[PDB]
Amino acid sequence: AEVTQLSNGIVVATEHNPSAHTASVGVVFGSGAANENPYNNGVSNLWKNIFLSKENSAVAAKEGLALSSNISRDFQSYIVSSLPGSTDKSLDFLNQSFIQQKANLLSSSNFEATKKSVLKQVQDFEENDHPNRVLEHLHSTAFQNTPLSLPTRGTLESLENLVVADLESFANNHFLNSNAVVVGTGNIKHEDLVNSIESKNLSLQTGTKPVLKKKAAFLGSEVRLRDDTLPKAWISLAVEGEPVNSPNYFVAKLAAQIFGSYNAFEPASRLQGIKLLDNIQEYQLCDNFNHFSLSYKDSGLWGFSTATRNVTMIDDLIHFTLKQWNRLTISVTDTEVERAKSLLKLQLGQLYESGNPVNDANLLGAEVLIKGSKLSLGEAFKKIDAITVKDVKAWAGKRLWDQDIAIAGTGQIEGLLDYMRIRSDMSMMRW
Amino acid sequence: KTGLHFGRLSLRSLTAYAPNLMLWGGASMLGLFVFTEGWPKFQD
Amino acid sequence: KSTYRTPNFDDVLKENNDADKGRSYAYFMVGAMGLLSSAGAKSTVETFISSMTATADVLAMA
Amino acid sequence: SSLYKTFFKRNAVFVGTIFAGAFVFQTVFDTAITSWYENHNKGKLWKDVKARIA
Amino acid sequence: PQSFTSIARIGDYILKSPVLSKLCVPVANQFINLAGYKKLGLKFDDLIAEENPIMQTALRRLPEDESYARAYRIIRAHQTELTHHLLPRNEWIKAQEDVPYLLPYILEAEAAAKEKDELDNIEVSK
Ligand SMILES: CCCCCCCCCCCCCCC(=O)O[C@H](COC(=O)CCCCCCCCCCCC)COP(=O)(O)O
Ligand SMILES: CCCCCCCCCCCCCCC(=O)O[C@H](COC(=O)CCCCCCCCCCCC)COP(=O)(O)O
Repeated sequence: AEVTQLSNGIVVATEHNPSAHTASVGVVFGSGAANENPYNNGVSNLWKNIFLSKENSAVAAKEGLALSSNISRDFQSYIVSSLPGSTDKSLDFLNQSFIQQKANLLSSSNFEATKKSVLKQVQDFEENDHPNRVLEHLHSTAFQNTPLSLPTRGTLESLENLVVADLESFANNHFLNSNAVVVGTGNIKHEDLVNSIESKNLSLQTGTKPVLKKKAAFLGSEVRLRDDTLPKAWISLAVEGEPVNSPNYFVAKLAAQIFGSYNAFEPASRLQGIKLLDNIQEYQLCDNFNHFSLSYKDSGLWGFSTATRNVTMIDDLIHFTLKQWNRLTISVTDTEVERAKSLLKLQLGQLYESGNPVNDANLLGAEVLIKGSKLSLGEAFKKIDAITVKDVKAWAGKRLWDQDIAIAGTGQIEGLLDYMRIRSDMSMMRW
Repeated sequence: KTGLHFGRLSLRSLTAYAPNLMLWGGASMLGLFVFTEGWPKFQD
Repeated sequence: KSTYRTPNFDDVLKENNDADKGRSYAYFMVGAMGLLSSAGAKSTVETFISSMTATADVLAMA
Repeated sequence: SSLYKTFFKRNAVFVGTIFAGAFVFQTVFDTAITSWYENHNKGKLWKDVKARIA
Repeated sequence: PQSFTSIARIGDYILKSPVLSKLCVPVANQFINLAGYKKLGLKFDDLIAEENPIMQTALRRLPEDESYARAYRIIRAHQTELTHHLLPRNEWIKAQEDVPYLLPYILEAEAAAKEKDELDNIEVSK
């Protein structure tokens, strides 16, 4: 297992695996939804569905290729997959359809049909997908009036004002050679890829992207979307967390692993070594929860999400969870830290060593764009093993004890108390 | 290993609480510090 | 309009948030109130308790 | 900075200092008012009378 | 208050000793006959106080044909007590019917609660 970075004008990164049976080749750009403004929000999500449109997918399918695309807050990628003996055809398809010609894809008949399909997807997301849209509303209240607040899909109000000239204006500012990384994963050797690119003279455009002026900033706030005709309540809560390239990046992920995830209907999930589960199962305070530690280029979020049918005891669920977060400053034990070390290593090993080269192409390109290289899994395991109890207590005294929070919620949330009752539970008046 | 779990008086939690019982037994000995001085008596 | 658009809160927000300074001034005023309330409640009880000691006419026949 | 760190955070020392500062408060407050009250009324007290009825 | 695991540990030590089972076992048979619960139609496991989580677990796991018969013996003993009488002598519990029917369910629930308490307050070593 080894990565190889090489620059000749174009940054080329590979990750060779001679045991895999497919190969994957694409390009990742270093702009996401946090490089848009409130008037062209959704222009990245439209560029994805233009690339995945029917006439473009049909040209690829006669060659034997498949297409993927992903939109995030800091990056976006466009990936072609094939059998290991036809990576030259997949690199040709990325040259013709995406680099040279774009007036074929941006015809008026293709643009209006794609815009209709995207507007239906965003409408069905806002009406049916309740856990993921509460987490989207948590980002917009915590980073309000700041580039990290814009949703990755766009809104229905901002998507209908978009024309063809808005997509060409975004492509001239961000789809550049100094913003791009060419990636290759699966069964493909590194020097075979750099000689196929150098046998041509690929270059997107010369110049740099615009520089935004407002930096990300956390604000303690809340947003409530009450809907009494829904059968549950869905709640997210977080503090300000760690960015990428932070010295406390792995300590924050281990602290979330201490409290973990839960499913009340799976019998083995009920037997986990988490002390919070004693209070919750006595009166059945929720159906599921999960803790997270998200990281971006400038900021991050640390907290949990939950879903509940017990709508008269919502205040007991928030109170018991926040009293366990107080113990990370005061009285976290050594056996809880050793359990979280083994489970964080199992979770990280499953994320980076799945058998999908499309997942590996997204992870490799996003990390080379920020850091310039990639940290191996062997070196990440040695940083996790060196964390002590005193590292956890010093991190939680800075980020958790007596700090501001952000709350989002939907459904039957009448039993959720107001902000200052929840804010005062971030300290004990004992220590 | 593990030992006598004390029921709920966990010792692993006693001296994870009791170093601040030098100030919690000291907050109410900081209390009669105030509330005993309307009549003369001295004691160290 | 869209629920992702947050309304204007700018006429009440601080120019620099600086979480160490906002928590420090609020806890100074709450701490000064508990300081004066404890000293006031202590003298109140000692006024009522000392009224049960021996009166001025009893001490004159000592 | 960290003005909160011991002066209000540690609430074995907070409830403690809420009670600790109130005890030295009673003697310095009672000394300051009595000195102001007697200087405002000088020449009228019995101690100012006894000093020349002697 | 004293657990049934502790009672069975002391009691099985006496019953294996050939000299201690000649002294205490005749005294225990006179103690039970002087207690008089069998003349009201009760077994000993009907007399155990039930307002605790271990006993509520063991009473849930009892088979339902034995749960119906336990409810009739308790109701019949309350009615005999308020009339200040005893049962007829052909309705008394015999010694070969006074078996510990609830004891294996109690001992299984006690061992599971002890193992959970040891895993929740635990040390590690490298
Ligand atoms: C019956 C109707 C109410 C009439 C008012 C009666 C007032 C007596 C109740 C005391 C009110 C403050 C409760 C303190 C508390 O538990 O909050 C504690 C917080 O305490 C602190 O952190 C600092 C101590 C606050 C000092 C306040 C000084 C007030 C002293 C009372 C003045 C003489 C009466 C819990 O409240 P929290 O959840 O918002 O954190
Ligand atoms: C139950 C009595 C309540 C009185 C209501 C206030 C009306 C003012 C009259 C006060 C007369 C008694 C004090 C006279 C005095 O000399 O004191 C003075 C002034 O200090 C005070 O008592 C003012 C504080 C009033 C109470 C503040 C709230 C405390 C929390 C509730 C207390 C209940 C446990 C002290 O002077 P001294 O120590 O030389 O005797």
